[PDB]
Amino acid sequence: DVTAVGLTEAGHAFVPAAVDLPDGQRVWTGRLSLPSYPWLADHQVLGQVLLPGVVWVELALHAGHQAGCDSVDELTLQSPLVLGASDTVQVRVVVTETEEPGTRTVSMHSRRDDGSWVTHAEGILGAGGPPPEPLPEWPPTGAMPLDVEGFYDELAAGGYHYGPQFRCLRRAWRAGEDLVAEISLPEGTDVDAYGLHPGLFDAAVHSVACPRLPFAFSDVRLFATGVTSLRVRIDPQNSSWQAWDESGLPVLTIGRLVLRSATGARRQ
Amino acid sequence: DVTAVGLTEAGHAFVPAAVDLPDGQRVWTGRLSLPSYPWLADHQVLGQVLLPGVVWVELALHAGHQAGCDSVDELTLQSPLVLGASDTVQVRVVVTETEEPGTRTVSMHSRRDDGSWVTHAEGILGAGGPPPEPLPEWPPTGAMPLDVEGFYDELAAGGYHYGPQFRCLRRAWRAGEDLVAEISLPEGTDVDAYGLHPGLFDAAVHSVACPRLPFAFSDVRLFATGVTSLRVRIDPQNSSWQAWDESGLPVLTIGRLVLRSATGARRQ
Repeated sequence: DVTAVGLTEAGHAFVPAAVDLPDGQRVWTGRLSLPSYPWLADHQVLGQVLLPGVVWVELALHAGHQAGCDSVDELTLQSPLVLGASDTVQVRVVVTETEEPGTRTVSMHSRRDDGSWVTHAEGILGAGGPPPEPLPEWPPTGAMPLDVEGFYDELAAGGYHYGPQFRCLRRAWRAGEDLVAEISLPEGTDVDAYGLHPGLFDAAVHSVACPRLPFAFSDVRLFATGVTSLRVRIDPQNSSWQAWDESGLPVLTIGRLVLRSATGARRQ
Repeated sequence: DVTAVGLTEAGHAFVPAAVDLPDGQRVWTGRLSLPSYPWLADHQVLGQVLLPGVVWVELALHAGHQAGCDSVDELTLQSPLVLGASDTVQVRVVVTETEEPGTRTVSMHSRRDDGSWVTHAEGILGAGGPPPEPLPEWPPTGAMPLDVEGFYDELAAGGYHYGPQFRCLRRAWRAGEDLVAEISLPEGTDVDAYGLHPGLFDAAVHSVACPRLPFAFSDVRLFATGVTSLRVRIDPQNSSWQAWDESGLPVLTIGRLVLRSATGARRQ
């Protein structure tokens, strides 16, 4: 119970404590390791366990909401975080007020014991945004069912080995020039301490493949927490995402997402 | 156990946790209240429970030692901290690296729930200092015993009501132009989680009265922890302190100390 040491319970699985500072700064803190979250081993690229980049967006959405900034105006990923089998890593989310109210900087960092701080993401938290649009029918129509059989075996062949907690893609269609998909977590996935569980958040992004890593995010908003199943619409003409729950209520919008390509401890 | 939230156990009663930050900053954090440390009610000035100013020096000595800076080059007190009967207060000690190694800034802050941050002290942590001198005989000789009967009743009459944990002065002599004193904690005082227990630290300073508050500290060094009884020598020609334990081993030096005179919640 962190209030006994003058901190605030922060209500997130990855950053359970928050440290208000006289800076106008607020810092969310946690410890990441595979024994604490074994399902993190289900995100392995080229034999390395990497923290999914969408984890840093999820943390920004959580910190920004707690700070009054319901929008991730901008988040840019930098160095990846590789989790060894033995590794334990301190994590920080640092939110800093600016000279313009309603706009705050955010940065994400980690540190291993015998090591220095590493910056994993930097960005800007903002107020509000465009309202989401409704889901008038599902699936969209004139939409052709796509064969997603062995979709994950295909990704594995290109080096992206998605484990049980990340194999969330269930059905997909081509809808005009857009991609639409049903994506859902395995049954019994605990999502209480997340805004959007990383495995479902990641499958929302990696479904664009019907094998790359997210790089830069613009205008991300989360409208609902605790969602375990999504209906997703992806538009590559400005690489944007909309997600609704099974009843069509809005869950997530990404105004723009740009991807990128491929150090680290040794495997096994 | 704060390591589970990515922090460090800091080993001090008032600041049990430390937050390393990528700033090069390190922050010690705690919660202060009279139910957690009821002996803090034993330091009451003009009816107000004030945190003794020497608490901020003790915290600086603890943080500086953990950061490699064995000297409080400089600490200047600002706003006092008044503890209400009901009050709970978050405290921070913020240590920041500078452009000159071996020298770091330190600042002390508090915040009540419905309130803003308040700065209680600012200063500079440094490396090393002058070595302490030995204690060749005790008491010093040609030293005349001073009557310290009702010393605390006298202080009370001027508004300084020292309670059991702070009534540590036992014997005093005039030694030439210097003051020397034996000062010790009540039996059974737990000092495990302090460098120098605040009640004994404060009695070292307030013994100068054979009724004022500390203001500015220069060149403070703590040579030993866990001491419960002190032999003290005060020199008003540069308002300096030396303290040894009962066996003459060095405990504390204050290179220079300047005092000062007299908001707050309502008593009772």
